[PDB]
Amino acid sequence: AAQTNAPWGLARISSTSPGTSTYYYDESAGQGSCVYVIDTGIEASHPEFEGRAQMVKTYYYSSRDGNGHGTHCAGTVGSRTYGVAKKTQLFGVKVLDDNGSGQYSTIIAGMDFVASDKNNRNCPKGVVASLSLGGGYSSSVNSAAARLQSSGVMVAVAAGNNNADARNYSPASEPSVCTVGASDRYDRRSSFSNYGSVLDIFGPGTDILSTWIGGSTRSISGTSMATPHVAGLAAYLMTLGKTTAASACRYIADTANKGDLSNIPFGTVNLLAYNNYQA
Amino acid sequence: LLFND
Ligand SMILES: [Ca+2]
Repeated sequence: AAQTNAPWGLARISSTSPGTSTYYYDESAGQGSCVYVIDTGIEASHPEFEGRAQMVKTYYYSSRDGNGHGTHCAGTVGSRTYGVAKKTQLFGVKVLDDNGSGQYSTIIAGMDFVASDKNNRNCPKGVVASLSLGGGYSSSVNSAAARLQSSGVMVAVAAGNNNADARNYSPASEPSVCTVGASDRYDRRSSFSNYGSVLDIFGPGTDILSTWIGGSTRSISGTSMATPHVAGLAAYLMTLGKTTAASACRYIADTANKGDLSNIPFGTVNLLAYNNYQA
Repeated sequence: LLFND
């Protein structure tokens, strides 16, 4: 399948070179997989989700996304127009408030929740969790991410936007999950992206168009935007049977575009997520 | 510029 005039990030993950505008992908499109977006929530009623999104848990007064961040990230995973895996099932877990903040205890609870909840859902091709959030180092937060991964969920987390070594941030610094940095449309490391030996992979993160609240769209930037590209790619690859939750991060790194990025500090991987689609 | 870590 091909989507013409796609958002640049979708085109980038299906090409070996920058500058293209068509997103090429297998029609299976992640059908049969499930992705939990752990964030400010998801505006499930947005037409772009086609009834494939559902809120399953909130830690606040409402399950509504009053911020937009979660809806944007969810759109990059699996909306019709802006998504990588256009037929996946999305589940929203609201661990961040409408200002985009949240306590570590709540974020941990949300991870533990997904590890259990996935056992109540029909996701025959596998389960992914996308965490576009983080803060200063916490061994407890790292442990929660490690448990989630251990339970059989492909965990993708943002590296962070401090232009610093991600070793000092969580859950970015947990080695067992897939830690995602951001790149721009000219194949440079995004100016705000964290880096360091704990990164596993880069994905598009600057000027990413996706869904927003009130049935709208907008372009924003961050490692928060790169993370759902990788999460969606994992769901997509799982549905194709190329990899499993335990090994998807490694498979994505193995099959990545290598050496294409500029402004990567020595010691950080130069690997850009790539779907290897051949018609 | 954050949309985060
Ligand atoms: Ca890792």
